Amino acid sequence: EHVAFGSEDIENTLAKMDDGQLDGLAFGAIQLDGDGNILQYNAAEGDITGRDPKQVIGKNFFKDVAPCTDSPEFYGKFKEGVASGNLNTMFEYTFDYQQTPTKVKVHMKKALSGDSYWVFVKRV
Ligand SMILES: *C(=O)/C=C/c1ccc(O)cc1
Repeated sequence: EHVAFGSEDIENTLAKMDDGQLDGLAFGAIQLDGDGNILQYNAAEGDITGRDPKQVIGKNFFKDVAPCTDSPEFYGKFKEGVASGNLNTMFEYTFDYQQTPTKVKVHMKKALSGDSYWVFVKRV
């Protein structure tokens, strides 16, 4: 696919993509419901994090997959922006749960589809 991380209209462009098209992106992409359960998880993300994109669907991102993100600086921003319905935040973060610590840039943005929220990731 031909979509850049951080693009202004990213939520419109990604709405057309099934799992296979999402796997064509240059950056990691996760879709979460408002509780943090994983709805979609692409190949680029699995390459960064080590997780098997097929196995993490249905797991809770904050409680089980990514406890290092269960903090005010990541989960706190997510749950606030879900509550307001206007989630659009970008920040760097380090992933260090049972993995070599890996610093990334994270972009969380509310999707167009109902009860759906994007988490985009690239290496920094
Ligand atoms: C900290 O526990 C981060 C874990 C993590 C981040 C992103 C993923 O896609 C998977 C696990």
